[PDB]
Amino acid sequence: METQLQSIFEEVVKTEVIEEAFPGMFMDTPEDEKTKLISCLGAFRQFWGGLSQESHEQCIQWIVKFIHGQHSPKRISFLYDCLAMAVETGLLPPRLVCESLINSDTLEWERTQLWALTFKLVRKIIGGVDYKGVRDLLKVILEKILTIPNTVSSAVVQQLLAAREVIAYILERNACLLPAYFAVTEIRKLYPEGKL
Amino acid sequence: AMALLLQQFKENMCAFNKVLAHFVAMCDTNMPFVGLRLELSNLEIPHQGVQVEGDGFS
Amino acid sequence: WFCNNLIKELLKETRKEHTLRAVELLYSIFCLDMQQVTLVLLGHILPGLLTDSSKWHSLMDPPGTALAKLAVWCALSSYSSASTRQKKRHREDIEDYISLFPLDVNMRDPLNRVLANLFLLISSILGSRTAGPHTQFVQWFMEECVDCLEQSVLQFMPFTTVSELVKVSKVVLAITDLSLPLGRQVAAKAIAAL
Amino acid sequence: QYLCQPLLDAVLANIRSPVFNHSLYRTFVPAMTAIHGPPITSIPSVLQGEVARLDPKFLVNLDPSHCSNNGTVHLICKLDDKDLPSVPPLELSVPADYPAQSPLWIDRQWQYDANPFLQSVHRCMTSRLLQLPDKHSVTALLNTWAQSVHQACLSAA
Amino acid sequence: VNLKQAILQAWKERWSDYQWAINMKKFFPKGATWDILNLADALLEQAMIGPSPNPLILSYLKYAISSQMVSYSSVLTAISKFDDFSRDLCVQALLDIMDMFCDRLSCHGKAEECIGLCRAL
Repeated sequence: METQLQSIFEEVVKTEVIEEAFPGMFMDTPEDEKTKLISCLGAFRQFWGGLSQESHEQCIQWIVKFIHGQHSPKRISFLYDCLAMAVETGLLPPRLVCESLINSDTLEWERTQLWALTFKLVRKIIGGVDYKGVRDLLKVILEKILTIPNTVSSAVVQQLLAAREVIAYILERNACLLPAYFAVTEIRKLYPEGKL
Repeated sequence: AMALLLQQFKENMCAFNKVLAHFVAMCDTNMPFVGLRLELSNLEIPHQGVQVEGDGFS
Repeated sequence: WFCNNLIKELLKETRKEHTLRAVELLYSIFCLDMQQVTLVLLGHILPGLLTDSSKWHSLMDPPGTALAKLAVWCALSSYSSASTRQKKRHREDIEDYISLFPLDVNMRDPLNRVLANLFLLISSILGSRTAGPHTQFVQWFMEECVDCLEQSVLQFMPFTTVSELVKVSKVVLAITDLSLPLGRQVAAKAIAAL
Repeated sequence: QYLCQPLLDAVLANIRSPVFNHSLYRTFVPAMTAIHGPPITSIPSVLQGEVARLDPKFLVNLDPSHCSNNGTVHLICKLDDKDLPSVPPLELSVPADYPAQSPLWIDRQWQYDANPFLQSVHRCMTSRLLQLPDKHSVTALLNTWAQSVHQACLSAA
Repeated sequence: VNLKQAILQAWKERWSDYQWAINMKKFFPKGATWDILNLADALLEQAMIGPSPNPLILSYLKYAISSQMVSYSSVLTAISKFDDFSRDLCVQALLDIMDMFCDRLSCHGKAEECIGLCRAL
């Protein structure tokens, strides 16, 4: 079953070996981003509609560990666009994706492009979570931000700051994702009185 | 023996058929570099890819 | 001793409300001898907090924004320009500010020397690697230099800061430049290429 | 092993004594010194290597904007070739620790609109980018860019 | 030889914009960033002769802006020197050309080019 999803997603992003010898002579434009996304979304929709409810989440953990196992950032952003349209079309419940994205232990701050693209996608898809899920996401995002040192490199700081926009979006009072009392309760549980 | 893959090439006294001679020469001079690229990548020596070098004919 | 201990007692506050109140009080307390206090503050306390690698965990956002506000208020009020003990003691005092700040208008007036040295330090911090809380501090210092001014303390800013400040993230250019004919060239370079 | 074992047992028995090399000296140096006589009579340079070897089509220069002399570096290239048309300049973000990882192409979708031809350039370029192997160089990106421009010339006409 | 003759040959034999770019390169070995040779001026003169602009030479100018052949400063000056104003169609074409590069307006060059962009704005 994870073999099925393995064959699907690996057959999505295969790379051509014999190209760069006789470059561009093969008669075939490789599916550009939109057609490839539509085909990927269709095949994953087949596997998802086939899938059972209780098996709904271990496959998503496999998806996110397969995305975080990648190395090319274009590949990662393509599969994140796939996950974004898979949430946007209504196929996926928009809480499992966010939780398995953040609680993935491959998400460390040293993987700065993965950090930036991940928290960009969570900023995209957090608007649909119910408020208790937003509260638990707030807690795990704060605990993810808490692992950064006092000093980091001067180039990675802007890609690290992508979590700050998710935090600013959750604690924004006009957006009203959750009651603000819950937000200050989670914060003051993590930063009690006297802690910067 | 098994087939593995197939790709079609792009389109673009006449008894020579210059295009086929060109494709055969192109495969036979380019495809030695593909095995070298794989054997370099298995020992993780960073390299720019197989490139045309300076003039066109190399 | 006075200015250092009061700033230590600032920097161990953790609340936003108390830090802003402490700064609004400490300005008036430093108005006993504003000029000498600004020389100590922008010359000895702030370079020691920005240069020491162990110290800048004290420069976090709650006390740090307040401290940057107090430094820029002190700089402006000392530039634009008082008790009898303080008159006697500054008449007593001998120091060579040319020797203290060698630096790589008059520029023999010590406050211009302290300000030039501080802005060299700020450009060096913004230009370096290892961004931390001290970089947030010099960002805040330049932002309240922009906001607090009417137009000049920023006459002493090196023109490389114009480039670097938007490398580290409009009006913070167009105010900081002081608008000389060469100053437009650095302005138009930075504003168009944001 | 054979014919040499009791030496090995003695020396492996007597390791971690602080007077060990004293014992070896006292037991071995007079014999040897009697027989043998007395003793004896800013930018990481990988990127400079890439840029120094590029074809004169490309005209790679550093961005006036962006952080400089720090971890990652940023490039604005160009393209000069009579066969190829003038195209948007292209922006590259090379990480520090450049080999063992792949550089990133800063995407500017807005300038690759407003023409059909630049749209074809952009579609073909994203396609060849997806086709690329991992941990590719800068020159792989620049050559996929030039091949993308050439395909978008041919597909159009 | 002249830029007017090259643009006019580009109109005579129907050249698409990229073929115009290639043949414009070939006609002139020194690029001179194309602003010393005043590409925007010649293209605007021979585009704005009729009551409505011919879409060929407007396509040439829109390619020469979207591809970075011509700086925004020379375009904004050549737009500034048009007036006439009795024709709404040429004015709407000029406002679409301004709609292309405005809000972007980013010179990446010498500071004299940035001062030129200031005066052009």
